Amino acid sequence: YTNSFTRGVYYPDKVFRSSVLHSTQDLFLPFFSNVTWFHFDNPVLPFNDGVYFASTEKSNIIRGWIFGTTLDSKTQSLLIVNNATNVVIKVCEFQFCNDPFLMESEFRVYSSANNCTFEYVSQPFKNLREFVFKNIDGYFKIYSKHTPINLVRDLPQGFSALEPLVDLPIGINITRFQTLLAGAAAYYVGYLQPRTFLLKYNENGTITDAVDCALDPLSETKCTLKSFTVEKGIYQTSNFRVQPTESIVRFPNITNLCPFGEVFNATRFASVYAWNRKRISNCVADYSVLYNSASFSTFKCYGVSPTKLNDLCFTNVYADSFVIRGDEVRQIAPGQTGKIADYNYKLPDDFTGCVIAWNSNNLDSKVGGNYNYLYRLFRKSNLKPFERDISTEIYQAGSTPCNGVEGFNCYFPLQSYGFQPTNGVGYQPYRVVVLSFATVCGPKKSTNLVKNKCVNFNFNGLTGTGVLTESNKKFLPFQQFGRDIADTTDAVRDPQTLEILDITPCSFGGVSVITPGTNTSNQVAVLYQDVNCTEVPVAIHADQLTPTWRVYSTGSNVFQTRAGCLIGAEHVNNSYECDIPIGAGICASYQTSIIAYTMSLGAENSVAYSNNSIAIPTNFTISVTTEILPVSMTKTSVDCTMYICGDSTECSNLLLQYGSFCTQLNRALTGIAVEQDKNTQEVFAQVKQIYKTPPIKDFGGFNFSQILPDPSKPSKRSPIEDLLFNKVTLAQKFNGLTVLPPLLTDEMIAQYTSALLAGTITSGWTFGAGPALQIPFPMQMAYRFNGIGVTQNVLYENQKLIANQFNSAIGKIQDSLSSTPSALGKLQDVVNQNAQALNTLVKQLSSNFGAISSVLNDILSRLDPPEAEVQIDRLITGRLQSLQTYVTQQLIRAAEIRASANLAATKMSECVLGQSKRVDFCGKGYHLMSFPQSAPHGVVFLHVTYVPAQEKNFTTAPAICHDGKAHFPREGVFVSNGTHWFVTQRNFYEPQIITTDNTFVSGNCDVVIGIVNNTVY
Amino acid sequence: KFNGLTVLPPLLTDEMIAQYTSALLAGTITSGWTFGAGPALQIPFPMQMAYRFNGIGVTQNVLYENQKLIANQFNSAIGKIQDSLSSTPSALGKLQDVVNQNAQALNTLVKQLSSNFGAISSVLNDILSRLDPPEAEVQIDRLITGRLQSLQTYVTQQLIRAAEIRASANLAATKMSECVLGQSKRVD
Amino acid sequence: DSTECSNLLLQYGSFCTQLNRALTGIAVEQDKNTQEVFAQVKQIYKTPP
Amino acid sequence: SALGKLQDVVNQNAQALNTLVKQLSSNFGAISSVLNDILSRLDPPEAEV
Ligand SMILES: *[C@@H]1O[C@H](CO)[C@@H](O[C@@H]2O[C@H](CO)[C@@H](O)[C@H](O)[C@H]2NC(C)=O)[C@H](O)[C@H]1NC(C)=O
Ligand SMILES: *[C@@H]1O[C@H](CO)[C@@H](O[C@@H]2O[C@H](CO)[C@@H](O)[C@H](O)[C@H]2NC(C)=O)[C@H](O)[C@H]1NC(C)=O
Ligand SMILES: *[C@@H]1O[C@H](CO)[C@@H](O)[C@H](O)[C@H]1NC(C)=O
Ligand SMILES: *[C@@H]1O[C@H](CO)[C@@H](O)[C@H](O)[C@H]1NC(C)=O
Ligand SMILES: *[C@@H]1O[C@H](CO)[C@@H](O)[C@H](O)[C@H]1NC(C)=O
Ligand SMILES: *[C@@H]1O[C@H](CO)[C@@H](O)[C@H](O)[C@H]1NC(C)=O
Ligand SMILES: *[C@@H]1O[C@H](CO)[C@@H](O)[C@H](O)[C@H]1NC(C)=O
Repeated sequence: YTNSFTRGVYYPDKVFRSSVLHSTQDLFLPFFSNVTWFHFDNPVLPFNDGVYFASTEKSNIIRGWIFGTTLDSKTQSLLIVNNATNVVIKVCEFQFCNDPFLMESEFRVYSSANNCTFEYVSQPFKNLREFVFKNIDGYFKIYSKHTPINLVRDLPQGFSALEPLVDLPIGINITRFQTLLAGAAAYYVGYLQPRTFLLKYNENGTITDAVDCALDPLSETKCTLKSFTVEKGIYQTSNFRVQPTESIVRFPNITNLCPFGEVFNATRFASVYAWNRKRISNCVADYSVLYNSASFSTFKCYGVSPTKLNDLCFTNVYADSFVIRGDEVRQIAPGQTGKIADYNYKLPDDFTGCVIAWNSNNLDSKVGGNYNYLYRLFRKSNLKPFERDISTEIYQAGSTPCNGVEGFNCYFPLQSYGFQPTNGVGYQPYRVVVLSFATVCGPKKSTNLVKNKCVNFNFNGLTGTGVLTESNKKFLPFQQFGRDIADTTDAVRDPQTLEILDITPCSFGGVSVITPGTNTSNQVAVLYQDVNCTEVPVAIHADQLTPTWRVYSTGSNVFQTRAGCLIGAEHVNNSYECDIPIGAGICASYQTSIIAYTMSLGAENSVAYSNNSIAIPTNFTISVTTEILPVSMTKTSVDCTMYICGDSTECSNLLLQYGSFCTQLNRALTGIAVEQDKNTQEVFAQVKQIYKTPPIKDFGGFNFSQILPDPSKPSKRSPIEDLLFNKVTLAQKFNGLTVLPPLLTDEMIAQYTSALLAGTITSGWTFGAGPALQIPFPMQMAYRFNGIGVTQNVLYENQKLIANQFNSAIGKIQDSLSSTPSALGKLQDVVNQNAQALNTLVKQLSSNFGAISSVLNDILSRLDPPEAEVQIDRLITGRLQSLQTYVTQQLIRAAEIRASANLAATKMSECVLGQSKRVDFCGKGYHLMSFPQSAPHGVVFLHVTYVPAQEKNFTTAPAICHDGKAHFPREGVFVSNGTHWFVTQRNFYEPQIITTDNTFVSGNCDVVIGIVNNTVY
Repeated sequence: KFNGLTVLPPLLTDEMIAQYTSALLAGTITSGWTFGAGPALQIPFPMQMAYRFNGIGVTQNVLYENQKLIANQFNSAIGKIQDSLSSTPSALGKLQDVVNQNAQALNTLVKQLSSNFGAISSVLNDILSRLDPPEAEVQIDRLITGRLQSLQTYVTQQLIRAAEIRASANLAATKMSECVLGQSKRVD
Repeated sequence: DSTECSNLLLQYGSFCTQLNRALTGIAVEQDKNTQEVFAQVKQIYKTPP
Repeated sequence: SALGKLQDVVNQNAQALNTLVKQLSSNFGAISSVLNDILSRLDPPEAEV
């Protein structure tokens, strides 16, 4: 017994495909399944819907195969044998052998050749010979391939596909298969099972990889995502249900047979105008004998299939019978017009019964005419359904009013049928009876009722699944059923014992798979949603999962969360920042095993609060941060008529009847294209002049070489822009889909951003509110320092340090972008989502929508107009909904880029053209300046900010009393180092002596709380 | 319930949100506006109030000389919030109006399973028990086309309604950065 | 629990793999909304006793 | 062209209402657009389809 080692794939069809990850749903060999092994023995082996036959030998031993269904001297089977130079195929009838064999020449396996049909003599641990057979669809297909092997252990790794060789159009059955060689040579036999695969075609068109969909959960995630590598995260794979155990059927006792014979075998029948009706109730009727009782001339009945009539229960059977004249039968049907249909007997359109008719010439044929049967003639109005008219008085039809007489304008209402034995079948009589459709039930049984397992039921007429537990919802002494909110079927009353149960369907849920990533490892964990996994292990959750899934459905580690229960992960106590979310504050990660824990919000910190304590920084740092925002998306135009008709003159005219649904889509698609140019203009084109940086570079030690354009490259783009362009690359033709080019190129956006940079460097904030006025850069930095509350002499005394920090900060952005390939993620999602929407709109053109074919050429050139409009119209309905869905989703998605484009316009005006005083709008810390950069479909902002450091604690007081007066600071605070008092600014430590010019006086020192004593110079 | 309708739990529970709010309150009480830009620096509360008075153009001797009055006014002002929230139950009308709209859309989806668009019945176990296979496919195809339209209208309105909530969440995050982590000079 | 359904529904294309992707996107979005409002302080602070 | 923005709101809200009324004069794959000729030329059982 040896399992499969990834072997046994073939080419399902003769169609060439390259570089496509196609999916198939054909019979295949399940992966990792054991096969039988044989080696001087060769017994019988059943065929059983497929074979993976393979024999390995270094010498020519295997000769041929013989098949069959019964292996007798009567059965038809093949006699495939191999000659010295040719091959022989013969599927005929011959003589079988109890122990056939085949050592130079042996002839003891056959002695008959009678009734032979097909002959097809044609060309034909060291070597593997693997063959695959199958018999289906009135055909028998043979596939094979061979390859040398250098191994002495077993079948090697990898696989190679199989190709067709021949075909044999035959109709036969086969239930046995035995080989015949020349101690016996080894070989294997495996069977085939329906499955679903996913194969890969290389460039040349050869299958080199395939995966299953029911082996392990990771394979299911691969199938759902349609790829061969899955990244980190949690994915939703499939659903989950329970299967029932058995069925219960319960019918009333009722033991008596319906009076069918007295209705069908009545000697005397009434008239059509005075049809008699008979009521049937509380009986058991078998309709099988009803059809077989006699040969009826017409049984075509509506609403119920006659085969299923034996398994339905009704409330009443209103039978009625009458007699008409020959061809008048055609009026006995709903929606018909005629004398019988109008003035005699009307069938309502909601009729749900059956009609049975037959002739009997040898029952009512008298010579000279049978005048006992009469039928109504000209009347006033139309008879309502199921209404009988019994009046036979003379009716007046004319202007002259007559009273009780006849003659002119007054005639006897009825008329005598001319039933004569020599009359034609058109005027011959006819016998008909109509059945119109709990009391009447058919034959059945009654199995004892179960109480704790969810099973099928057929209580009275309702079919369904669910559990049956006792119900304590008191019923009134006459009710039968019960229904809860939203009209859901519920508690039912048992016909045998007066009892009320409950109905609740078997449990269902959803399955998700957590994967660390195939690049790292392979093991996975599985989560069942909103299910208390007390039923999963064995006896309940076995409907679609192979036994390999059992280890992932039960085991040693099972942990119950609020989102369900997790199988395959262990529970720890300590908590970290979490990576993969699950829900209810539980996350999972990889520790190399899978770890599930609780989230941690952050670290701990207790600020030392006191009545008279303060903290003031003594140093600072300069920081730079990034920010990415999208501005625009790709223009797309789709042609109306080309998509749904495809250059067919027989389709265009059938579309004009629908109206203006076709020209209302192009306008909507043009609106977005118009908007995604104003989006860019609002953001980048807001300076009216082009500025240039001076040739020399003396900016006080600051170095702007990494954001300014370079003259040693044709692109005229900054190195940061080069990296951004190379990181992200800037949906097929045919079928009337086009892409329009943007109005502004990239070499123009580069010019705009260079102009903005030159303006902010050489002028400041002046060029955005009038004419541009020049100013040296360190003076501008002094002005910007004064805007956050720090005096300007701080900058001038620490110029070199600030310049060095600025230069070092800008040199780490390149690394922080080129070392993290997941940084420009916001701009990749807009590109990815647009391609997915356009990829589905082209796959929807290969769908039938309920038609013979999905191509308009085959339908047209296989049929004529009057019955081709029905098939075409069913394709213009489904192909128009696919376009309506696409346009609506794009209108919503474009309202999200407009919101992001409008925000980017605010940032450029308030962060690049000025200094902002709001918080977190323009980065962390205190804002100093900002610089713009260009992206393929967006913008990038680099912010420069101010952050304190190196704090120290002092002692403070709100005021000072001296000579009976209270002294207050002008702009500062009062601090002490333990012996002396000073005055300093709030964002930087720089002590000074308290005097008059930095202090104002108001009031005496007997009101404020916390005043201290000191001296003022 | 049932019929393929599930509700998933949020990632953050209520306790964690309570901890976040408590941390923000502690930071704003014991440290001022400093912790929103760097390391937290302590400062006594009346001095923080004196700082905040300077931002609106009032000199700081006004606060110190009337501390016991501002304290009483602040304490009395908060105590009236409970008496106004407890009464007038229509105060939280912006939060009930979003719970109702979602639940009014799940009812119309389930209630539409009781329609029988141009067919014999509304339940699929009766057209499959009273009819032959070749005929019981025109009736089944009519029910499918109606249930797909009902499930398509539901998704479109959820997309439009979701875009409206994202606008409010983007506004609230601005008020937390600008009116809680610092002082604001914008009007209203 | 009806196979005639699953055999008849396949002919309409992919009109409920598109409906199961919009709702997941909506559900995922109502987690950045809560994170963008409350989670903006790194540490946890405690009021003095 | 000074008051361009406000004029486009009026025009868009009037083009849409015109298209809706004009769509009442299309067959959609039937014999006639008016209901009083469908009934007055066909009998009910197949006039309903
Ligand atoms: C203020 O911080 C700066 C850091 O930005 C300090 O400058 C560094 O000083 C160390 C000496 O201890 C040098 O090794 C570094 O090279 C300096 N940094 C740079 C960028 O040159 C500065 O000394 C600090 N000042 C005080 C008073 O502590
Ligand atoms: C607190 O600061 C005062 C500043 O006035 C320090 O007092 C001076 O300390 C220097 C250092 O020896 C002396 O030369 C001066 O004579 C002191 N007085 C003045 C008026 O400058 C004081 O030492 C500091 N206290 C501590 C603990 O460092
Ligand atoms: C009428 O009589 C015949 C006699 O052979 C019988 O076979 C048939 O079943 C009877 N009809 C009914 C409806 O039972
Ligand atoms: C048959 O009659 C008995 C008598 O009480 C009772 O069980 C019930 O009415 C009938 N059984 C059924 C309907 O299964
Ligand atoms: C400062 O606060 C502390 C804390 O209780 C206490 O000594 C007193 O309330 C205040 N002291 C002075 C001198 O104001
Ligand atoms: C600015 O930095 C770049 C990158 O290190 C360097 O090549 C250039 O020489 C610097 N500028 C000056 C004026 O040295
Ligand atoms: C300041 O000096 C006055 C005058 O003696 C005294 O009354 C007051 O208590 C002193 N204040 C402090 C804080 O020592």
